[PDB]
Amino acid sequence: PNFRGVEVEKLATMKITDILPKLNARCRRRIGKHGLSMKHLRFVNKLRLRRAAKIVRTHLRDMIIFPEMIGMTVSVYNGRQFIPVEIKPPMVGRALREYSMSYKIVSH
Amino acid sequence: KVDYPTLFADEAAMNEALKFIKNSKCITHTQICERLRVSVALAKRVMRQLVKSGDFAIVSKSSRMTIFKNMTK
Amino acid sequence: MHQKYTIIVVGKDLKLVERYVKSIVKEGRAFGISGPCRAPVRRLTITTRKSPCGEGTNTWHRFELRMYKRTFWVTCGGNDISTILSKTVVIPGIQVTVEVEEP
Amino acid sequence: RNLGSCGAEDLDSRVHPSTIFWPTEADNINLASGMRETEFCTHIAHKRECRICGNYNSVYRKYGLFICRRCFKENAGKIGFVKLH
Amino acid sequence: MTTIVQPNDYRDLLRMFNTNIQGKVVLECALVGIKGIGRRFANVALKKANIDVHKRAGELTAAEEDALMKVLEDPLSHGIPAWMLNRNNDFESGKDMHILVNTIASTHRADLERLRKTRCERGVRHHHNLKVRGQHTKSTGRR
Amino acid sequence: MAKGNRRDLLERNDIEVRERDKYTVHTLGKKKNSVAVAFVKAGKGDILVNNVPLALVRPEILRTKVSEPIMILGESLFKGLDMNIKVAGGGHVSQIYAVRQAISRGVLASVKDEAARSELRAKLVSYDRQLVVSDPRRCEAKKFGGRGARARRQKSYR
Amino acid sequence: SVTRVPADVFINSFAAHLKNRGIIKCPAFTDYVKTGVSRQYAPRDADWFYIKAASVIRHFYISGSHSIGVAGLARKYSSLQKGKTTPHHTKRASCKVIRSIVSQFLGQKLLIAGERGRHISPNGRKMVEDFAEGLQK
RNA sequence: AGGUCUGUGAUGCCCUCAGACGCCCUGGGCCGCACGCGCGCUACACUGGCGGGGCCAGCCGGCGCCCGCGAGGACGCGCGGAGCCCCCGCCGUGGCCGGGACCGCGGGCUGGAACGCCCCCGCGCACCAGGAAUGUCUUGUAGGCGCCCGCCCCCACCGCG
Repeated sequence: PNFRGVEVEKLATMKITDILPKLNARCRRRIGKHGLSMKHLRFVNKLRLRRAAKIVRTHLRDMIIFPEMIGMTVSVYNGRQFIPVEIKPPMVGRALREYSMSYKIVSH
Repeated sequence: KVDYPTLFADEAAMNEALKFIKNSKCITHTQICERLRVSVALAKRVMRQLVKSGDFAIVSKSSRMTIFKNMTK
Repeated sequence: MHQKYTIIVVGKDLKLVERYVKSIVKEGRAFGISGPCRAPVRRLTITTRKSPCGEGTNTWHRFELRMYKRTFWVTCGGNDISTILSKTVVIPGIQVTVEVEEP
Repeated sequence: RNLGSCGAEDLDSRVHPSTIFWPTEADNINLASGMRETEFCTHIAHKRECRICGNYNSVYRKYGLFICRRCFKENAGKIGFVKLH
Repeated sequence: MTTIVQPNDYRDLLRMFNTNIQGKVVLECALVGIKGIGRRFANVALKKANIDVHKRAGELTAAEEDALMKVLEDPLSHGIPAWMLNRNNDFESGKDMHILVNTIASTHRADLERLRKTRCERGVRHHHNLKVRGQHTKSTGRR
Repeated sequence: MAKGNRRDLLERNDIEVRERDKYTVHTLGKKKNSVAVAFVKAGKGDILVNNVPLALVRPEILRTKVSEPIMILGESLFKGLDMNIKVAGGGHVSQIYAVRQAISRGVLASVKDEAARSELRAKLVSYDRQLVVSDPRRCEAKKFGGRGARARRQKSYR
Repeated sequence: SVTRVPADVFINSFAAHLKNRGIIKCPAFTDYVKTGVSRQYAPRDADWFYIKAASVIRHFYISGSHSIGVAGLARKYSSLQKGKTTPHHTKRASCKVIRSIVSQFLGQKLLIAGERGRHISPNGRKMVEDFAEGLQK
């Protein structure tokens, strides 16, 4: 497919910052202005090490998806268990809160 | 339920819309709407045309309501 | 010599603030000071539930604090630095009536 | 861990230097000057509390009191508040 | 205006974008009958077309009907801003477009398709029919 | 925006001082939160509100309500003199009534023979008493039982 | 003077004079705006810009030597927001149009700036009075 | 034996007391929904809706210039008040321009962090005065209209005025 005009194959290797001006307001603010904390960066670096050379579990539910985090495998915490999540290009620009459900649907 | 137009065809702007009111003495937009079963805007236009002619005169004017009198008799 | 001075007075009771005034003005007739400018009253207001818990009918307390202010700034040239103390001593000091001075 | 470091592109993205807008509320100087120490209380947030009974619920910040409502009807007479009208 | 009698070409019922429109209502309000159009968009559309806005819709000649159509499939190039469009940054194109009746169904239906496979929290609630926003539901909206 | 008790108003510092000394008379009218200040002098029959003539006022419907004292009293007197009222306070109608009260008192303060003043007072009060005497009633406070002065929050017994 | 005539006649007459004299010109953005978040749809008339300008200059004349800022003009053209299943509330107008009008008037020297805001200049008073007497009869 | 040991260096008697019910950190919940009702808000339209203009309050109270449709933002100084209403016009009995719930792109603010809140375009649910039952009210009162404070990092259909 295409990602705001950018194709998937080349979407990989993209510098988050170069693709940055083609994203929504939340990511623009958080990245270009706010910045980011050390823990998130260490998470990124651990991800990079794992890619270059096991499910990398985490508590972060406010970490945005970098394009280089594609085809990655990861688990995330809801409060009681770790929830694996598979990534895809349309998944980019979004926080992991959406992809790890914190509860179950209600059936009487 | 009830449908009313907003645009005469040729002759209805004479056979009734005018020929039938000129006999009246006092008239009003909603009265002429309920009489000729046509929406009010057309009535406004026609009354403007008539005051242009001079047959009727305004006695009380206002955005909510204006009414006329038949001077021609 | 001449400095253009101001006197502030603050209080929560109307009687002392109206008694300090008479003394000070009576004392300053010679130096050229003149009466006050009674300022707008500052109304502190608090509404609180009359109960430590939610129960029964909902009844409210209505506390308030009035603060009164009188300002004589009419000393100025009529009073020099040293002579100001002459006026702040003969008056009857009251335990609660802060009076501040500033040119 | 005093010698570790990351790619610079991963270091230009750190947070805004302008410290934080989450300082604790201190009424006077007596409170503070500003291993486990690394994380004992790093969660810096407001903790304004009744200067009488030390409670974080129902504190009147109006006029700079910081007095609970239940810890207030008792001392209102001393402070100067009077119940009229 | 000042139009009493009907134009010889006055058309009593008009058909556009597979939708049918009456010829006695004013133009700017009639066009609201379509999906993807409203009052704000319409005036900004007619006006660029050098069309009058207070004329009964049925008396719209044929020449105006096209130019009005042209500025509606080609909004941006004709000048209208990018903040007056119902689709601002497409997911695939990255463009700013204005989509209409034939498209609303597809772009919406295709949106939810993307949310089920992505497994978002929002998509599932679109399935059992809850509230996607954070509205409370304990005591409201009882079928 | 204007309170009605301001020193600038009861003195009318708006007017230039040299002319200020001509307006011998002063007057007051009110209603609710509304005040009227009439500085009056000799003239040839003119009137003004906030730099506005009397006819071109906003109560196109109550213009006669403002003009009443003129018609009930006659014209020669008012033609004799001139005014320039200023008003400040809540609402439009309140201001209308304040103004008419102020006019009545000011014109009635001009005569010098108190017998004439009494006769005119009797003539005027007969038509209405509120052209001469201020209206006392005023907004009443509200209580915590409910959302109104006298009405209460609806009570459910079950 | 000017206050011895109702505003409605003066405003329209002056706006017509102004449009005839090319004193001010409608920019591009005047044809897709709604004039304030409070407003619901855009204006019907095609020459509201000139009416607004006339009203604003009359407002600058009334205040005389006193100064006005733009945001103080926006609070005299406010309205009421509706359509929110919530109690209504008041909102301020937009200030881009007002800024354009005052800047254009100042460029014509009818309007001299001060320390804060702007105030009428004697030329503007001259012109306003002249037209006022022109329409007096 | 109404409520409050969950307001307190107010407290009697029991139970917790080094894998702690002590204190601190990371996430989540208190907002979850086939369902019954209590206090409110918005509406069912012509005694009206929309567009432009004119214009007056009080508890009390902070403004200029420039960008941006707007929300908001960058600079720099101490200075300041609304809705109803009135006037001119469009609509013309149609679940229609009444009503704006629901939902889909987008732009911003708060904050360490949106699940929170604003603005723009589009979509446009019921609702035609509401059964058995029932509440409040006598002058500046009922009702209608809006404006400030409380808690509050953002947020008022709430409450005191």
